[PDB]
Amino acid sequence: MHYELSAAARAAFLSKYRDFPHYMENRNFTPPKDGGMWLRFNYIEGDTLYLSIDRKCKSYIAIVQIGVVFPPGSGVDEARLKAKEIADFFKDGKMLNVGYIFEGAIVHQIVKHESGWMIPVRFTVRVDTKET
Amino acid sequence: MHYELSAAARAAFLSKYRDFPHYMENRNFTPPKDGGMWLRFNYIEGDTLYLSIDRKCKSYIAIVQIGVVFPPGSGVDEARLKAKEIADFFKDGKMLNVGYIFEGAIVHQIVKHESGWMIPVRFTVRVDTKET
Amino acid sequence: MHLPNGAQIFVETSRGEEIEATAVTNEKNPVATVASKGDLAKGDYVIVTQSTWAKMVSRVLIVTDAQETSITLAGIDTSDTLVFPAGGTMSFAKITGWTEIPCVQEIGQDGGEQQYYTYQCLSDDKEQQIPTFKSAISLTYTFAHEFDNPIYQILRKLDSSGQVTAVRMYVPKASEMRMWAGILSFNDIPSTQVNEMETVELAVSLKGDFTFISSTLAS
Amino acid sequence: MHLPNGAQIFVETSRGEEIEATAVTNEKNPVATVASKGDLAKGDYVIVTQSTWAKMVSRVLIVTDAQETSITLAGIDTSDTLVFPAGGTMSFAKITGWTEIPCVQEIGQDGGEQQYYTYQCLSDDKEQQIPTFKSAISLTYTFAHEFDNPIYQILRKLDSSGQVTAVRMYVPKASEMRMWAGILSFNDIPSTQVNEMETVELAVSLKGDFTFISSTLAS
Amino acid sequence: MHLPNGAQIFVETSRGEEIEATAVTNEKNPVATVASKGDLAKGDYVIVTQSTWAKMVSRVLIVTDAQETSITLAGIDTSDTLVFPAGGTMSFAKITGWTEIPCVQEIGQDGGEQQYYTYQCLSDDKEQQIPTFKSAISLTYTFAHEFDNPIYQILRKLDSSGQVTAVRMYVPKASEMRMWAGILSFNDIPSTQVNEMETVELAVSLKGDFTFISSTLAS
Amino acid sequence: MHLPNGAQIFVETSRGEEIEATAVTNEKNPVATVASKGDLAKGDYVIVTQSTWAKMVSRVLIVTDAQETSITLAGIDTSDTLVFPAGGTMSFAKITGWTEIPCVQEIGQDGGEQQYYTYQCLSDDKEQQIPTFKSAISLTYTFAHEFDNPIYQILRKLDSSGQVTAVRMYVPKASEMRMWAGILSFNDIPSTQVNEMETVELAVSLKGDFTFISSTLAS
Amino acid sequence: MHLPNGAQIFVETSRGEEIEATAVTNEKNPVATVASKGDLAKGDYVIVTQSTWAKMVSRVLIVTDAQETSITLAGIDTSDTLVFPAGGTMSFAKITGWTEIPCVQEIGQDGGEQQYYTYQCLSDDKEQQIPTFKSAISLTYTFAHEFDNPIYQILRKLDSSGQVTAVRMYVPKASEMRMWAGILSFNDIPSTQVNEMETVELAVSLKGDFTFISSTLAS
Amino acid sequence: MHLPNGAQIFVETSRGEEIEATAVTNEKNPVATVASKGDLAKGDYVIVTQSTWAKMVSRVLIVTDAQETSITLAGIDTSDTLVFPAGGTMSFAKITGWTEIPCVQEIGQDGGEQQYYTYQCLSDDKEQQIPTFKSAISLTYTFAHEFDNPIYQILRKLDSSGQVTAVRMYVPKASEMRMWAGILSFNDIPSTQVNEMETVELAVSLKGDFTFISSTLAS
Repeated sequence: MHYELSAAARAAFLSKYRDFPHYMENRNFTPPKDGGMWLRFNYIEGDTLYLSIDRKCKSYIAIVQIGVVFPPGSGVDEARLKAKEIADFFKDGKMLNVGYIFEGAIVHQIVKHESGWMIPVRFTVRVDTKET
Repeated sequence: MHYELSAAARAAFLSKYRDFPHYMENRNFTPPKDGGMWLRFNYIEGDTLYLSIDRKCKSYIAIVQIGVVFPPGSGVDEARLKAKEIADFFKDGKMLNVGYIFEGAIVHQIVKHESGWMIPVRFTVRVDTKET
Repeated sequence: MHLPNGAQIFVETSRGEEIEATAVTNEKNPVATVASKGDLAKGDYVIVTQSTWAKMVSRVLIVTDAQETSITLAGIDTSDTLVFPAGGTMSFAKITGWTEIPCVQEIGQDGGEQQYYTYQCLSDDKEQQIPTFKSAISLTYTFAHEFDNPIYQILRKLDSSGQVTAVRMYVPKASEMRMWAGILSFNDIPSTQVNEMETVELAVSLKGDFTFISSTLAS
Repeated sequence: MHLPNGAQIFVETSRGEEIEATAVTNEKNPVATVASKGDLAKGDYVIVTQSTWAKMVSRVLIVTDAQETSITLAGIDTSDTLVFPAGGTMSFAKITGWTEIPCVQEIGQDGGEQQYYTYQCLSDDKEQQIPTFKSAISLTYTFAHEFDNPIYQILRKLDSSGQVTAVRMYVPKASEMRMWAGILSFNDIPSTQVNEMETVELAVSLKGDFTFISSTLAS
Repeated sequence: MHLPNGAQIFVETSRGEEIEATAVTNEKNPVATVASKGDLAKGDYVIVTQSTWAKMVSRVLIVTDAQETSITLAGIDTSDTLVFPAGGTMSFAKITGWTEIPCVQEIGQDGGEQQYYTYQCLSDDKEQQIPTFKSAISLTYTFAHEFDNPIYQILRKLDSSGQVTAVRMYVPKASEMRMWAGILSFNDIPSTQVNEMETVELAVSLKGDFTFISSTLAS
Repeated sequence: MHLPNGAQIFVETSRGEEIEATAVTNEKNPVATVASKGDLAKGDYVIVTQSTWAKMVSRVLIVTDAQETSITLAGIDTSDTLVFPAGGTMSFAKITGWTEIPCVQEIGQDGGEQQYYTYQCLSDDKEQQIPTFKSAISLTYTFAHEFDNPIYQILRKLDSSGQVTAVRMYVPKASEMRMWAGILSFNDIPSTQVNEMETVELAVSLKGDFTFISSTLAS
Repeated sequence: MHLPNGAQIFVETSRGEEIEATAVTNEKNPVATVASKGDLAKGDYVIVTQSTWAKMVSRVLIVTDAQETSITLAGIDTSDTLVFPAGGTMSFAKITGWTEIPCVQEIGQDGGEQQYYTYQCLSDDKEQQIPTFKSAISLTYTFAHEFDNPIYQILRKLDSSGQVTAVRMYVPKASEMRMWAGILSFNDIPSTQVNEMETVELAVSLKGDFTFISSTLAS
Repeated sequence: MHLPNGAQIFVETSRGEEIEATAVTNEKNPVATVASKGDLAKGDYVIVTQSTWAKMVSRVLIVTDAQETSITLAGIDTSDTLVFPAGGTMSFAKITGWTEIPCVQEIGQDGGEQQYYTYQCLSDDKEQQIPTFKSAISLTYTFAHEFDNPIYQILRKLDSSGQVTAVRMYVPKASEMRMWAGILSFNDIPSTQVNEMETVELAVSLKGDFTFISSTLAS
């Protein structure tokens, strides 16, 4: 049960940010011509844990990273406000339709470049499956 | 008993995926012209453990990695479905004809390239031999 | 040389009617002259409740051959004669069904270390000891906590009653089947912690001895 | 298979008027022939103060159906007859409000390990034991220290009085609600250290048994 | 949710003349009908030396309102009547000055774990316990060693005399002020080691209870 | 300077007919005037069951020279006369076959630390002690668990009987062969864990002393 | 093989009118002829006050069958006829009330040590003794101390009167039922010590011999 | 060198008809002349009731050879003739039944301390004493308490009758067989304590001296 987890994360993300410009994995996407900010979506696989001794009940861990990129020379205020909104939306313990958020609302340090900066927002999701 | 283990893994893999395009170690193989996905097969040697004090009963560990490669700009849905099928087929505890699966159905993070991506599926096999 | 991965644990839920055996002969596979076959069949587990033979009491056995008046059991050796005097009566019941514990996290046990008696004689100088009795055996099981799982009421009833219940274990790699009986003890206080699942503790003591049979013999 | 993250702890602050029940019948969901409904309603927690039934004493129960003369409670099983003789009287009070402890750092408990009695007989050689009573249960809570938090006076009064108070716990992931009653103990000596917040210790013992009900049944 | 960084420790150096109070009424903020104000003022710490009320003995209090015949103290609650019978006399002294310990390395304490009495009844099976007294409290302070620091003679005199002395603690982050009194113990043997400063040990026991007041109330 | 890798452990399975020796002389390699050679041959292990010489009891020896009336044994020194008085009778049996334990995981032992008696005299100041007896020796073996291995019944019979059985050990690097006899103890409770093979425990005590002989002398 | 945990102790508070039986025969289950059926019913405890037969004086009985003129009792065997001469009349009372002793800490008994009469004769050398009568039986009870139980006036009046009183006790584990009678001696001096359960002691005597019946037969 | 573990204790419940022997000679293995063969068979225990010889009164014997007019017994040595005058007649009984004492916790014995007669004479200085007769032998048994065993009425009738009864006990380890006889004293007052095995005590006397035979000879 790892495809449905990514499907659920995508469903939630489009449920919140359908209209905002965004990038999705392995799809041709061009940045906005106006130079404004756009969202970035990535899915990082974790590890699957065998919990019991009969190797039946398992667990799946995954990491979802959302990054905001904003043009150079335009401050870091609105980017931090957007990151705060992103963190507030993905509250800890939120129940998805396939799983739930194990750990949410984490903001990391800014990565700098001469063409565009980025503030990465990262959280994790978990699902539990019993095999019969 | 390390050649027969790889032979058994190959026998199982061809038993399941004889017709799908696939690559085998040290054999000339060209990717499909249509740009579709193809399978990748690798055998990683582990370590041999001397278990007793008379250095007679031993053990062999090995790692088998299967990777799926899919063209850029074509999504990550069908690739994840194929990886799920791969993981489901190689269930934990499956008894091969020379050994058995020590640890199976593990999916790792995607590696990205400008020509083609890859989702690696990895598991391990084990065999026990008594020397007389 | 096998590996205990994939093991399963089953516990008895309901036994059957008492069956009396007039006499049993002593060989590799004992055969009992039962009054009537009753509901016995091929590959059905039975447990003895009382017998003259002190050693073979509360031992879980498996039937091998079923006839109208003769029944065959496997898992206990009666080749010796002095420890198994001829003419001992036997009585047993039949286990109807089994229920399976949910996926089990850890398995552990304590006790069984053999004791010794040390004596020093004035005639000699070196000190020597002899073997003695063994300590009691207690088995501990830990599994995930579920509030509405149907086995909780059964476990509570078994704990309150205090009767002897049979437990079964299956090891696919070794193709074996362990059998024993004991007094059940159930703990229903979840161990709450952070970032890990809470579990409950189940403990069962021992009244008899372990019996090992081949998996293919059962079915 | 659930996870105890997000748990909350509530403690009773004030009970209500005593209510007497003439008799109660014994089934899956007991119903009591109360003289008058009074202030009882749907989904209100009650605690028993004294009854002839020794097992069901100081147990926190939840009402299910309310009528003028009949009241329905859920959380205790009375299917058995010998342990719950017919005709036992019952008395309980109603909890008015609840207060919530501030955010809690760690949760821990001690005791509950079952005891055994080991006897050795001269007739046999192997040594066997039987289960016995269980040790006492003590629950320990640790939370942040605040000097002017209003619950401090309530905790001091509860500690000084020595009365029995009900405690509630809610687990969102399991959709459960644990209930128990015990004697409160409060420690108000902050643990000063370096570069970490100082906390205070709260401990509560146990007088009855845990009761598990579904969250949706409460409301 | 505060942090104990920046804490300071003060110890009393000299008290004042004894003051007698005829009677005190019991409310949230008790007021005492003193014969004469004397040298009392706003925000001056006082310590009681003896009173009929056993609970309120050797407790460090802070004055709130000063009048010619009436004095107001804050830090102790006297809402209850049975534990604080009306008509109890009261006597206290005034602390003149305070002296400050040099920068303190570590702070620690031991004791205070509540004790329990476990009783097993033959009628029931489960074992239950009740709370009992608490162990003694000892506070340990460790600070840098200085040979000519003026407080050493004061500490030696306080240790030799054996009298009760008040100690004060200030936590800037929590805006609080802890107060207690106890018997001082001084150790003057430096702990010599390599590549780290040698320190001395100071320990103070407890005779009363902790009192917590707001920092802004003091001044 | 050798290394114990590649060691093997053998245990006796069946002895032979009792053989009586009238008298034996005491030298480097003792020779016994046996009534008849019987089935003795070159390089066959023998164990003594009873003799007047208390020191040489239950010691595993190896034959060196075989004749019709004289037999030669190696492994025990009888140069001294006072500890081995002339004229002592001797009796021994012959080990028929050996069986080998499957591959063994760990080897361990406990006991053997020499004891001391400490006495203090009023005349002197320093305290001195003298050597005393040594503690008992117990050898512990751990090997893989197999349900149908043929040696299990033999081990069970040896445990039940309680007789003395000889054990042999071979070290290829040192070209040695250790010999001893003791009482066998067998444990048949597998130690189930995760991701590692389950094993069983075998323990043997000591009744005599170790004997070391060269490997080439055996064959 | 039964653990005495969970037992309860009962004592009567009132007796009914006296009932006189004309005659009774001696057998395994004695049956007596009564003038009237009376208020006797199934499963009622019976105490006798005086009869021609000395052995069954002050003995507690259970009824087995109820009839207008014939009553059946169980608990005493009258198979022997030389010690139980025929033509005897019975006079028994009627137990009407039952009261429960409160929380009991520990129980104990004294006596039962049979002394032996020793005789020495010049004819033989070895000294020989013979058994004699047994010592008296003293039984002690210590239960929880709480004045509010209305049973203490019953104990006071029982002690002051000195009349023969029976004690009822039931063992859930063994499903037995233990009857005896004696003279009550209640002591009302509490044993007070710091940090421990305050309790009082009770002592009783014995009038006859222990009588044992099955719990299932009683009810 | 034998461990007493695993032994069993037996007591008879009935004796057969009396058999009178006309004459018996004195030797290592005494042989007696009997009028009729009777029901005696090989490997039967024999108890005597009265005879001219005082030493072998109330002595337990084993038969060795069976014949119409001659019987052979083992267990007593009659090599001496001065203490065993010829021309004696034997009168012995026949043991018909054997019963087993239930689960026994511990066993003990009292007596056997030989006192010495001390005499002082003016002629010599050193004080000298002489041996005298030994004290009586008291033996105590404590076994598991469970009323359902039908052996207690046997003990009651044995105690009431007071007739001489023998006790059978067998030691598997040493392969010995221990005979003695005495007077039974059974106590039916259970020792009840919390969380421990309830048991009763049994006491016996001795009529003669301990008699020892080999287990293999008996059967």
